[PDB]
Amino acid sequence: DSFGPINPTLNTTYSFLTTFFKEISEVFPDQFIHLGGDEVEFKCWESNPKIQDFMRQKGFGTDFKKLESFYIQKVLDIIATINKGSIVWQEVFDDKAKLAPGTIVEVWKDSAYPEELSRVTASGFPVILSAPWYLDLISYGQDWRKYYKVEPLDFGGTQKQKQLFIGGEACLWGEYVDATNLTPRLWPRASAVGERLWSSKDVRDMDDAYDRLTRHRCRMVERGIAAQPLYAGYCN
Amino acid sequence: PALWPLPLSVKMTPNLLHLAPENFYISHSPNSTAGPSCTLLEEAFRRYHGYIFG
Amino acid sequence: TLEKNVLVVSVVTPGCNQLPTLESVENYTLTINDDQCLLLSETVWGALRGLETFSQLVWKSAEGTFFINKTEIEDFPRFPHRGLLLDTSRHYLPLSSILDTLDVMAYNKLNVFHWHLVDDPSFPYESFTFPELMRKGSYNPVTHIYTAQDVKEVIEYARLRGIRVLAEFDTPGHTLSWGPGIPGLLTPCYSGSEPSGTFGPVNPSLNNTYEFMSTFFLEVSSVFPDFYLHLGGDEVDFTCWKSNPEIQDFMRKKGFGEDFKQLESFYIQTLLDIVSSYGKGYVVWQEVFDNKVKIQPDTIIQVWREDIPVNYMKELELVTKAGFRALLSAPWYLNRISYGPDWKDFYVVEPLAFEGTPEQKALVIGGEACMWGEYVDNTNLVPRLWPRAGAVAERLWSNKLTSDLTFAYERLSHFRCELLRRGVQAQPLNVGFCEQEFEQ
Amino acid sequence: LWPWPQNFQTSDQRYVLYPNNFQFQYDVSSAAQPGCSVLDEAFQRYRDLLFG
Amino acid sequence: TQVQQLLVSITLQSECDAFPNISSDESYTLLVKEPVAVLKANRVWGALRGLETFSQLVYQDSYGTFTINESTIIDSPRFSHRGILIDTSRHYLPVKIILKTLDAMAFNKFNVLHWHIVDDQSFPYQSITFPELSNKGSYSLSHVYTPNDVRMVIEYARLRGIRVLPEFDTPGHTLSWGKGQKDLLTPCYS
Ligand SMILES: *[C@@H]1O[C@H](CO)[C@@H](O[C@@H]2O[C@H](CO)[C@@H](O[C@@H]3O[C@H](CO)[C@@H](O)[C@H](O)[C@@H]3O)[C@H](O)[C@H]2NC(C)=O)[C@H](O)[C@H]1NC(C)=O
Ligand SMILES: *[C@@H]1O[C@H](CO)[C@@H](O[C@@H]2O[C@H](CO)[C@@H](O[C@@H]3O[C@H](CO)[C@@H](O)[C@H](O)[C@@H]3O)[C@H](O)[C@H]2NC(C)=O)[C@H](O)[C@H]1NC(C)=O
Ligand SMILES: CC1=N[C@@H]2[C@@H](O)[C@H](O)[C@@H](CO)O[C@@H]2S1
Ligand SMILES: CC1=N[C@@H]2[C@@H](O)[C@H](O)[C@@H](CO)O[C@@H]2S1
Repeated sequence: DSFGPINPTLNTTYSFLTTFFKEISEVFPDQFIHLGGDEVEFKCWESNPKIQDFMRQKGFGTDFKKLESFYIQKVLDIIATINKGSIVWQEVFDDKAKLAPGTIVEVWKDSAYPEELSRVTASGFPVILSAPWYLDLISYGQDWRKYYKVEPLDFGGTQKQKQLFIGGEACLWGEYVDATNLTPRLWPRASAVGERLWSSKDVRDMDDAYDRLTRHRCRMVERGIAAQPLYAGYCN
Repeated sequence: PALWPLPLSVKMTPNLLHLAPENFYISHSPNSTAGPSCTLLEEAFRRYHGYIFG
Repeated sequence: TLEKNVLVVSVVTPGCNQLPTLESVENYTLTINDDQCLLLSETVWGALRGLETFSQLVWKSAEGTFFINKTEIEDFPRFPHRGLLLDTSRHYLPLSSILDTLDVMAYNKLNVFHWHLVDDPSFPYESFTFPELMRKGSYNPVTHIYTAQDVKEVIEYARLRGIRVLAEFDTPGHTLSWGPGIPGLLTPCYSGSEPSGTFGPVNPSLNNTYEFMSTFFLEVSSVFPDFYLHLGGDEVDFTCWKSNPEIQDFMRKKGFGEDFKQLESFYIQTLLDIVSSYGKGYVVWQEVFDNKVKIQPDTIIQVWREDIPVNYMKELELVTKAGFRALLSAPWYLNRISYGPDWKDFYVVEPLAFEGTPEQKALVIGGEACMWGEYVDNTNLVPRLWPRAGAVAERLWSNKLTSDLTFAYERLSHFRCELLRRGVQAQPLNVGFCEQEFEQ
Repeated sequence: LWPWPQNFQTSDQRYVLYPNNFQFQYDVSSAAQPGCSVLDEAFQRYRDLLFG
Repeated sequence: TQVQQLLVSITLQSECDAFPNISSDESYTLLVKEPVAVLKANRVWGALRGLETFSQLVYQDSYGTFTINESTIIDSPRFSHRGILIDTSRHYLPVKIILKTLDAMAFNKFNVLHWHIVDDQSFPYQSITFPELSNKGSYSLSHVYTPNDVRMVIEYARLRGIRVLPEFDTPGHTLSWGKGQKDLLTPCYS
């Protein structure tokens, strides 16, 4: 007798999500709050009689994309109501839901992700990219190169669309990450991302990036950050 | 050099300059809208003098 | 009732002053009932095994009450040679790191520390016969070194745990660091008619060279008490040899022709004769065998290659059907990391999964997890090593039958929280926690 | 228990241990008796692991 | 031959005692010259990135003498959101290690810590209004981020020009919320 996602039919839920998100408002002084809305499984909602009534009550049919949209819009208002902006995973933008201008969309999927970059900025929403820099997804070899290589601005769109691309994120999901292998796994692999987002578009020279990174990796170690080595070598 | 990330403009000369630990000072310019009351900066000021030398 | 003592009784005698050898016996029985609490082993080395097993069987209730169970155990290793390779050339490893690595090998009942001391980028070993090797080879002749003192500590440390130390000074390949310090040793490669600044593998055409190795491997065999030495021979490149005209001349005189496989065989034979006359046996990577080198029938082939030239399970068949003893390392490459839990891939292997007779399969004496060091140093070593090499540890000790992944996961995760309680920086196996989280 | 023993017979019948008032002692008939370096240290190291 | 002083000059209204947002000007201009080197930036944030840049220019020479090449740097970020996503749900991250991550972001000019704080596996967040959320959803009672822990992170990230953007993922990834919130989670029938 397992459970499912949160129940969007009750207004216990939304009175709970209010008092809660009002607390978050006063705990975290940042303008934006990430709500998520990713990998939303419709398996359980579908097999629920009480929920199946709500679907006629509003005439959604059996399009659970809509019930999802409804829930996420009920929340977005709770946030806009409390003078906070919002960030949300790309599913929400992709199950057709109304977002108040200024709502951030974070792209995280590989499949035609520059096409997702196009849609999100064509529909006048600001975008964050995380898709290419999945840092939890480890592999043998100097994979810092693959993260250094990404050019976030390679997708369809007028110059006016590129202004809506504001930046990116390197993601270390903890499924296989905790205190024991975080610092090594993060750094210097994320430093690659760090230059990409800060430095000019035409800063791509591999030999120089290597040359500066190896020396930056040691300075990290010297400052007590246990960053892993790019390749055979040494510090001091 | 050693910069990471690489800034937007870096113009270097071969001419060297030397620093003194017990004689180097990070302080506010007299014409700056933040002074010795600035917690944030005062903190960094102390912290970095540590990193640079140490 | 309660228990106040463990009685430890060893039948075999050879003190506790000699170092363990390939033939040592690790059997023990652990019997804990009302009438008794007995750890009984054959050799002193079995007792260490027993003591580990014992530490792990201790436990405490939610109240915190230290308990041990009624337990009857008779145990022994499946394979005699259960090792761990460390590479201290691609990156230097502080002595503390090596000793700590031996503490964990203990808990995992590993019994051979394969020490890949030297290689292309680095020569961290200090030679007193040839001081200039370390002096012009190491990354930094003071900070990144192993002193005669350092090396004697590792050996004694390992011995105190029942770990044999297997030294590897890879030759003729992987020797770029030996180049400075001993001149002429390496082969100078050629463009077409004039040398091209680049140096190849150890030059087998010169007498100087064999005189060097003879002096040097006397030192090596003095310093490392274990009967066996690993002499390498992996990834030897013929490109630089063939390109050189002076060597080409040496090939004609002995009548070697055009294949440098037997030129290689000339070197190794001579090198195995040298090592053999100091009373040492030797392990060797598979290439020597694949390259049809004339090789002593007491040699040990370490199989490391997955596909080329033949499947690693076929390599094992070939090596054994030819009468040589085999180490398996191929599918246990801890340097090659991948997303998610690749420990299952290590655990799942079965070393005796090949076409062979009982006594032919009997030449497989164990194997080694390899932690090569290109991307690994002091900073990420521990978490990368454990508990992924523990999968191998059980594969090499436990019974052919113990293979159910769920039962493996249940224990290895419980073991991993125990590593944590013992100050080991072991990485997670999946989602979850240990109640006493790693914090240092 | 890692690695898994060859023959391990287990029970739920349990006994009490006393961290401090606990010792490892060689039987009289043992070939290895005090002076046995390997186990002289071992005994010390494992009582630190178990009850440090 | 000497650098005697680095003077930090804030051009515009400092924003000295504030929290940085998505539109915080992190641009600076650096001058390494004798006898007095000068760092200038409109806002406080620029000066943070500049003092970081400046730490990466001083070095010791062959003899351990502290040395900097005289140079002129002009620098602004290409992007304004440059973050790291950390997940403290799937495994609990001791507060000390989150701080070290910030320092390492400070060295790496990252300015956002996406703190994916909760998920299916555990609810480490100690809510003031809903105290049962952590009490029943967290891995254990020690595996919790009390208000003051969370306070400390935010004030620790401020002193390095990092914004803490928390994430409370909904409506999926919430199996832990219903450990301490009855009827909040859709029950699976069939
Ligand atoms: C240390 O543990 C090993 C493994 O249990 C002991 O070895 C095994 O002893 C058994 C019992 O005799 C051997 O089985 C015998 O084998 C012969 C043919 O080889 C068979 O015809 C007999 O009927 C009998 O079953 C077994 O071969 C042997 N080896 C292994 C690897 O299982 C060993 O005796 C123990 N050491 C001591 C001194 O207690
Ligand atoms: C040695 O004996 C003790 C005491 O009998 C054993 O302790 C106990 O461990 C068992 C098995 O894990 C626990 O029983 C149950 O675990 C299952 C599986 O999740 C769960 O469904 C049950 O509700 C219960 O928790 C038990 O709680 C615990 N203590 C008692 C009082 O039985 C111990 O496992 C034995 N050692 C070994 C290795 O056999
Ligand atoms: C955004 C994302 N949402 C999911 C996370 O909840 C998982 O933890 C992660 C596994 O690494 O995969 C995707 S990335
Ligand atoms: C034997 C072997 N010799 C080589 C080593 O020099 C490398 O470091 C290692 C990296 O995987 O690969 C093979 S294994």
